[PDB]
Amino acid sequence: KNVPHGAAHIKSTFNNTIVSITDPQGNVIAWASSGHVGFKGSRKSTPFAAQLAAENAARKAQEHGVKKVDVFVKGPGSGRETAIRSLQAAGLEVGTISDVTPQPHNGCRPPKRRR
RNA sequence: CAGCUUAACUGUGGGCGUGCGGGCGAUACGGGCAGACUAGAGUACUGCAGGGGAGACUGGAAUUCCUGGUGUAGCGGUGGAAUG
Repeated sequence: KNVPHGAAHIKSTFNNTIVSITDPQGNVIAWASSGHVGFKGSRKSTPFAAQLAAENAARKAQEHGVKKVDVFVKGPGSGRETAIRSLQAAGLEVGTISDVTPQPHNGCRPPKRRR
């Protein structure tokens, strides 16, 4: 309902860019993905899709009263910084950035190498 | 060398018979026997490094799953998609 300070969790993969604006406790109040802002397939992986996703989630959060946001970015992607700029432009102001990508300690064998 | 005319062939004598057995010598090398030595080898002492190995216990990250909140419509995935 009212959350002045929030957290923007950004999962930017090689196939999408999901953005979840949450309270600092982690309860989501808004989110947006490329598919939600009207994309499909491989265009979801573009930075522009992340621009729009971040913009839409930021607007839905502004509706709830979110001004300062701390970012928690994860995933290689290409629309990370694009989403940062989008949040900065969609009315919010970013306080802190953090690469929270999972770094396993050599556990859980990955999938095989693509040929 | 000699003789059948020559040669082949034949004969005579020597050498060969690459060895073996006896005898008599030599003893450098190998070997045997009897010893000696420490430069090899191994032991001892002091130190040192090391994911060497085995057993037991145990740690955190991460994935997955479960449960519960928030949370809503897509996620995932590809060269692009579709199954899902």
